[PDB]
Amino acid sequence: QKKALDLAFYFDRRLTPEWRRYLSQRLGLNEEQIERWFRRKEQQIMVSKGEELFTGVVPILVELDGDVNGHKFSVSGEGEGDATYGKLTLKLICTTGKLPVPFPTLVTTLLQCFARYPDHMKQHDFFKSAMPEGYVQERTIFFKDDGNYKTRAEVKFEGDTLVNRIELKGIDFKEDGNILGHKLEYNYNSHNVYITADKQKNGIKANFKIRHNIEDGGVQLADHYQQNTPIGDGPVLLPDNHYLSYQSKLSKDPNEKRDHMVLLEFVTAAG
Amino acid sequence: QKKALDLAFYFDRRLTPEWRRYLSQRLGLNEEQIERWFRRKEQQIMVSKGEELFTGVVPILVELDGDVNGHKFSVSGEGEGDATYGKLTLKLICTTGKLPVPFPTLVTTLLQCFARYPDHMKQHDFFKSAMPEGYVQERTIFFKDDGNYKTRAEVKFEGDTLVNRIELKGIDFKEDGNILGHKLEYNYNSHNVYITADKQKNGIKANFKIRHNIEDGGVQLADHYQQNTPIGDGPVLLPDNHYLSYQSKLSKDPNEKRDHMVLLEFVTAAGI
Repeated sequence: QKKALDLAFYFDRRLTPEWRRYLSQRLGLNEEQIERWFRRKEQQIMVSKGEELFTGVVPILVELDGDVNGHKFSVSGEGEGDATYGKLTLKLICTTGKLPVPFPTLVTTLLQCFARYPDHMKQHDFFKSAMPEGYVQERTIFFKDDGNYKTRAEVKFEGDTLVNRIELKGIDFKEDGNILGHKLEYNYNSHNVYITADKQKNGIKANFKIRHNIEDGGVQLADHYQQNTPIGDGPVLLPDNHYLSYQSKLSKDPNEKRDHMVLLEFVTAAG
Repeated sequence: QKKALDLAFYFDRRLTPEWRRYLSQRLGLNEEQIERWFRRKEQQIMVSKGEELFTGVVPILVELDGDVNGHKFSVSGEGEGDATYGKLTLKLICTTGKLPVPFPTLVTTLLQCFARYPDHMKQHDFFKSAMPEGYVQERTIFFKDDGNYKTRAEVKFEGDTLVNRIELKGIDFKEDGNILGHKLEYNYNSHNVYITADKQKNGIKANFKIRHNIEDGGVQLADHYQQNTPIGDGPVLLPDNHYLSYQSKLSKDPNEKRDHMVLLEFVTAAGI
């Protein structure tokens, strides 16, 4: 009755059919009850681990390799994430010269592991649970009446640092359109992103529309379709339906002559 | 000093490169040290885990399904291991009438997890570390101037019962030879079996000779070649070189009508 369950867990958390049956017949407890106890303890540990890895300020490195209608560019970033306050701070610099797209179209692409999940729903935070091996984030971004972005991001710890390498491809863009023609305002609205579980891929998915302000009136729609998949083998947290509430501020560094964006975001989960 | 490792280990026992590199930088320790610390932990745990799983008296079920030279036969048995005393006791009945080989030629085939490892050697006990998922035990047995056995067995827990399930194939056997002709004494010689790690297969191997007494004089050699491989994905204990000392007593159950063998083995690990 209990007690030995702790010991069993300490010995071996790989609840295989054989380990389950063994513990069943050996404790009188039935298999489902053992399954439930194990999954429960696993969750609590998954929660405590994520809290540990994301306590305090976490240094961030970002590398984005881009190609939009053959126009190639690189963007590198650094800054920090403070999940306690749902705070993400980044300075992103285009290193190849002039960014051929407007920076706000890259805002969604440029680390949801930094969201502030309230205590009562920390067991729904997939993004942290994937650490340190990380997760792959893929998105397709459809700009209405214009082309599309496809992105592939790999978010993981490399040592003490949270790293994000991204590859981006954009095709079918209008050279005189809102994107390649630089007709979008340098600002950002608040949005809610709805997260659901992607169980057949052991992760999560989301879709959401960003509204970009066209200069002197009008909106450029950007329709986002997103999928996240764990990279490693460990257990992860699969969330019930919830959402992330975003605020973003875009600014500049007065001393940085290179084409760049300063990004501040606050992210809080549906609690 | 650093109880961080313990907490890290509590959190996540899968020391991937990412987990390793992370823990290294956050704690300021080198990757090797962490690898080492985690390894020493897992070993202590496997040792404790084995002890718990074999602590008092464990029931055993054996089921053998065999065909030597067309002659198909079934042996089934039960008993109990008491690894604390290195002891094993089985009553093995041939469920299909009469056995077409001598029971002594099946002794090695018909549970090395019930060996007694002395405390200073328990980290070398592969057989227990593989439980409860178990291991596959394969052997070829060459009977000099005669046929050969080929065996594959699975030794795994099913509930709290240790189970040995075996397939046996014997070919090229002389019809009036020592085996099919039934010319072997009903007894068994004591000796040592030398274990080595088989790192490639994540398990162990051993070869050894059994000398079976031919009736009225002489000896029938049975050269054993053996390999064991985990069934599960869990970690296992890979031993340094050592041996198991065997003593076997074959007997009969007076009130038992069926063609059978009562086997009792004492098994103790040694070397260092």
